[PDB]
Amino acid sequence: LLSLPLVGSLPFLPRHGHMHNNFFKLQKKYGPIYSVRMGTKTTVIVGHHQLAKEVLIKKGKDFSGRPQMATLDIASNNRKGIAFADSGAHWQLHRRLAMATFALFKDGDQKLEKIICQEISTLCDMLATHNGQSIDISFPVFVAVTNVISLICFNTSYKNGDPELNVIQNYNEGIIDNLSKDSLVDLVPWLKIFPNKTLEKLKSHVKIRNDLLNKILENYKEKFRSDSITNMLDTLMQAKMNSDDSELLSDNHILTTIGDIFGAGVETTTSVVKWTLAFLLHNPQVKKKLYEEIDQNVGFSRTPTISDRNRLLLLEATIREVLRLRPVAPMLIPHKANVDSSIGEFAVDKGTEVIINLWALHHNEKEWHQPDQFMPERFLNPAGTQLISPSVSYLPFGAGPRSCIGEILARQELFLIMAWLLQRFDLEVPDDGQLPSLEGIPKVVFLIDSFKVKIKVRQAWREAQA
Ligand code: HEM
Ligand SMILES: C[C@]12CCC(=O)C=C1CC[C@@H]1[C@@H]2CC[C@]2(C)C(c3cccnc3)=CC[C@@H]12
Repeated sequence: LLSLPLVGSLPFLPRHGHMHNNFFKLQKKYGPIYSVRMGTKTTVIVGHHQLAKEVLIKKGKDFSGRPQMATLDIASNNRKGIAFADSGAHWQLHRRLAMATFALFKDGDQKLEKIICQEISTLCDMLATHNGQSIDISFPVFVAVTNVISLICFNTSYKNGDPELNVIQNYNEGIIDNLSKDSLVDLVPWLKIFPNKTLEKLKSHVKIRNDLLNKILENYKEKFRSDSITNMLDTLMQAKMNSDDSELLSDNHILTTIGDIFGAGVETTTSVVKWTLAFLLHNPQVKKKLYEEIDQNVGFSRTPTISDRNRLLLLEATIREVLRLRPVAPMLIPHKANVDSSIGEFAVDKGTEVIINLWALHHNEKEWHQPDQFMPERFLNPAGTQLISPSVSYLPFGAGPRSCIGEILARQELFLIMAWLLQRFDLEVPDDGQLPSLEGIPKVVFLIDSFKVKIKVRQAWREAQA
């Protein structure tokens, strides 16, 4: 009896479980590096820190490309910007000038710590109004970080109640929802197989994004002066002015680079904040030790600062642990081989897609003690006095040419937001008793389901107000 002709084979079902965990579970059968082919495309998935550090860092330049996808073309205005732009002159110039802009907040009256705390102060005033009520804190945080990144990009902020904030939220959500059905890695290209309206819907939200930032740019060409460079749009048009490189710095190149910075600065930081609160609702013991730590190292005399990370070490460890258990990009952003090369002595051809399964690195049982569990302690020494790097299999912000350029801002935003909130607010399960689901929702970012938290002004903070 004969065996059937096989014209197709996939190791696991499409749309069943998170794909970063489906690739991870496949390592027990096929090892830490394997490939999948779909038509002409071959994709390599890497799930061990050694091979990952080879792709990102040792041969970083060889694998610094980004694959072309119809959906990412639209959000990037055909691969301009930074994150979805391929390797080459465009990407390298704008990333540098984007990273050069962050240097401008070293110290002064426009210090990054001072810009963060200015918006956090308004945030906590708005949250204090909800004393005794259960709310979704997504939007208040969204406003806070949106103003920070808009200050870094334009030296402008939005006043309370500005409708543009709700317009931005609407398109942010619309773009994320249509950029990918689940994570960016789609095994099967469903979008070109059946009639859908995903590209059309995505174009609609991106047009609103582009139109909104185009108007801002135009208005700013009258305000720009070469003698004053204080934000990222100043930095980039300074470059355009100076090259008089020119093709690289058109208005749509400048707009798209801002769009990447605007989008990343809001959606990542807002997301990690919600994740941390969700974990603290699930672990009151860890939550209480954070209250005890901050009362003993900062008290209520003053508000937190960036220097307090030297003594708020359980807080810094808690943030580290969320970025491990629930990485913002559990499979980073897809990489591509820019030239013929090798991974683990295995051949990888030019143009091949390469994906680092950061989820596999952060949940490897040989590199981590009980990787399923939430344990900020793992990042602290046994006496709780010094922070440690317990594992070399940890790259929350990537590494190499494609590493994250907003890491510094992110770690400051995350540390200061949770410090100010823990100082001032009790953060408890709502009256219904529902705890947030920690399963997550994989999109281009690893999001959490909306949830509510009962927020109360702490008594110890009040009593210090006399
Ligand atoms: C917890 C906060 C954040 C995390 C965990 C995070 C993590 C990452 C990771 C893992 C990557 C990709 C690495 C790779 O593709 O190989 C990335 C890319 C990037 N991140 Fe972040 N990020 C965060 C916040 C931010 C912020 C606030 C910005 C502000 C601009 C930012 C800007 C970027 C950009 C521009 C890229 C693309 C880099 C490139 O393609 O060259 N990120 N992020
Ligand atoms: C999709 C996105 C959000 C919605 C929006 O309205 C505008 C866009 C375009 C720019 C996108 C952004 C989301 C995050 C992106 C993908 C990314 C990233 C990913 C994970 C950690 N840090 C950074 C770099 C560029 C960013």
